Amino acid sequence: MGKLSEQLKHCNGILKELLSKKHAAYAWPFYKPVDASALGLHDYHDIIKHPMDLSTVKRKMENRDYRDAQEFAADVRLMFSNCYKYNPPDHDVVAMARKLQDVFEFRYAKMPD
Ligand SMILES: CNC(=O)c1cc(C(=O)NC2CC2)cn(Cc2cccc3[nH]ccc23)c1=O
Repeated sequence: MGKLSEQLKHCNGILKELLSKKHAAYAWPFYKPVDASALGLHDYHDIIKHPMDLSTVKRKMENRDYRDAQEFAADVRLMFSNCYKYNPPDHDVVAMARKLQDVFEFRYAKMPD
C-alpha cells in the first residue's frame, strides 16, 4: 500500500517493459553485462568504473536491493551514461541507448506521487 512499494512497482513495470519484445530490437545490448573480452573492448573496465545492465537491475529488484525509485533510476541511467561515455556518439549502440532511454524517461516521469 505504502508510497515506496507503489513507486517500486512502477519501476518494476518499467523494467518489465525495457526487457519486453516491444523494445528488443534496440534494448538487447543492455540485457547482459558488457563482456569486454568477448567484444575486444580491452579498455572498457579502464573507462567504465561501475558497469550496469538490465540483468543486474532485475537481480537487484528480485533481491529487494532497491530501497526507493531514485536508486532504481540511478542504476538504469548509469547503464546509459556508461554507453555514452565509452562508445563513439555515432555508433548504433548509442542510437539504441538513446531510444531505450527515451522509453525509460517518459514512463519514469509518470511515476505515481
Ligand atoms: C552496452 N553495450 C555496449 O556498450 C556495446 C559496445 C560495443 C562496441 O563494440 N563498442 C566499440 C567502441 C565501438 C558493442 N556492443 C555490441 C553491439 C551492440 C549494438 C550494436 C552493435 N553493432 C555491432 C556490435 C554491436 C555493445 O553492446
